[PDB]
Amino acid sequence: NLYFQAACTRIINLTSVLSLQEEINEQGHEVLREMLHNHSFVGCVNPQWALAQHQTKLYLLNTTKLSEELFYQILIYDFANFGVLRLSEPAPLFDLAMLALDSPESGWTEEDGPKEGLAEYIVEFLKKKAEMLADYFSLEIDEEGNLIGLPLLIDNYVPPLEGLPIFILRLATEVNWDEEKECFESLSKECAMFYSIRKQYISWKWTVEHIVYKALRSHILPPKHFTEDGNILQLANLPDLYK
Amino acid sequence: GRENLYFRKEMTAACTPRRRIINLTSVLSLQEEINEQGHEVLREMLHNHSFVGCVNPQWALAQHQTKLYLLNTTKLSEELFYQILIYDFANFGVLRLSEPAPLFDLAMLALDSPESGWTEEDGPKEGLAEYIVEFLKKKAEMLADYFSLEIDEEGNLIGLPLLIDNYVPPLEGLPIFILRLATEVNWDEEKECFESLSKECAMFYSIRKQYISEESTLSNSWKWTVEHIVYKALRSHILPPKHFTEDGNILQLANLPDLYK
Repeated sequence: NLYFQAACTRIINLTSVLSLQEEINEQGHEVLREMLHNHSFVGCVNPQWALAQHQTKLYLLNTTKLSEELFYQILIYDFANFGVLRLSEPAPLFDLAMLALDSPESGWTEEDGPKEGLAEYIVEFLKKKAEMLADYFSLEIDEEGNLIGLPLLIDNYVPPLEGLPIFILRLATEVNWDEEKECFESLSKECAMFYSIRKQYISWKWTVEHIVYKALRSHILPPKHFTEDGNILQLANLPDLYK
Repeated sequence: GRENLYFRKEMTAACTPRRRIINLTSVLSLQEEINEQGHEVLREMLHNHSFVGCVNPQWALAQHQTKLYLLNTTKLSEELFYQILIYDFANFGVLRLSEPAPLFDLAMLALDSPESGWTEEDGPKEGLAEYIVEFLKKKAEMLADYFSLEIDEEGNLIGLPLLIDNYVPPLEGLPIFILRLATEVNWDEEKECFESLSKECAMFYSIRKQYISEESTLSNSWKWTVEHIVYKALRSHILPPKHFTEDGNILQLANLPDLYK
């Protein structure tokens, strides 16, 4: 705590991460966990929605939010213990920030100030956070301000890289870099979203079924709100399925 | 007019060349009855569906526009194979069996299963099997002619109709089919013969879970066949009847109006 004064690849004493670990465990819905552990996968409707069967029930599942939640929990639980996913091509944080700023999801306006200057600031700001980012999150930025590494949260998974610019932006602009708990939480949340399957940034059917949904058998304590928020829907019951 | 022998319009659904015009009012009338019950909207849906996946051999999921549907593969393929039988009547290409199957051994296998309805009071199996063989031997000429169900002089089953391309029906169903062919078909009247025989063959060709295991090919790779052979054929060769909208075989499960990206 000085800094503040699952992929099949050290202990964390920090009371902030162990507290976030406890918060996940608390909302953990065991019957949903069982359903996901034992699902038989049916197919993807689109990148956002998948169909799965458990006993005689057919479920519609929000892959986007399920994978988001999955990666968030893996971030909190494998914290500081991540394998590294090397980028084949190093990506200048500057170009990434510019790609972010030149896109409508940035919400950039002239009141923000010129783009180049904001891009440069983002690079310098992220260079400062680099040691901590590489240490705890295996998010690797070198002294040239190139991104060279991302956490390998699960094996054989590369997050949709078209989401990389906006990830980089929100990492500087949306993360609470000032309070330890809100930092680790908001960072993991931003990273979770970047890793999540999101249709706008989308062979992917294969990854969803065999990589993402496989890890959903093991590495998620799904929250209780999933039974009511519309991320998991029972579409039908087939009583004679096993008859 | 009347049959007085035994009693794409140039192509089949299997993309084989036809051989002769269908001259019989019986089958023409059965064709009209299919056409009469046709539902253009279900048809459009099957034509333009995007397959999601099989739950098991009986049930699949597909989506069309923004709607997700649960579809009874068994009853859909049944109906598909029935319509092909009626339209391609006497014009089928032949699915040749890699090894001939003696009708006796098939009937015996059938009599040994509960689906046959055999009971101890019915008579010896061997005797019921022998009768079935001789009965089907007498129908062999008409069967090969009109339906491409081919039995040679020795009582071996040697060919089946190729209803759609690259599909082999679940052959574990063959014994009960042979039994029911002898037993459940109305052989007395022309129209009811052609109809009840097509119905029996359609059920034999239909995808039924009790005759499908994890190793089945049909050409869980039965899953590949269901998606790419059976449901592909469903895009073009079926006029789904209106009762499919109400009988529970086609159920809308969800609407995803913001599906697109």
